[PDB]
Amino acid sequence: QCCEKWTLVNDETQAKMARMAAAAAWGLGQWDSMEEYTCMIPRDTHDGAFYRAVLALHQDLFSLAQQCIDKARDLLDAELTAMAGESY
Repeated sequence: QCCEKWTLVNDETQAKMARMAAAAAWGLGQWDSMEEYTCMIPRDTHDGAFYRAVLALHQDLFSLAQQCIDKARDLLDAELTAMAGESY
C-alpha cells in the first residue's frame, strides 16, 4: 500500500503514513526504503527520533544514535508525565 501510493497523496497524509511505512520496511528488512520514509516523519515526535535512531544503528553511527535515543527520551517526557499520574 505504501509503494503504490506516494505521488497520489498530500503532505498532511504523508506525515501520518511514514510511521507505518518505516515500521513496514524495517519489518521486511528493506533498508533503502526505510531511509526514505523515516525522513518524512517529523522530528518533534517520539517516533521520529526512534526511527532515525534505528537507521543510525544499521549504518553504524553510534554517537548519532545515542543523540537520537536521548532526544527520543526527551520527547517521551511529555507522554509519560501525562499518563503516569492517573493509573499505571
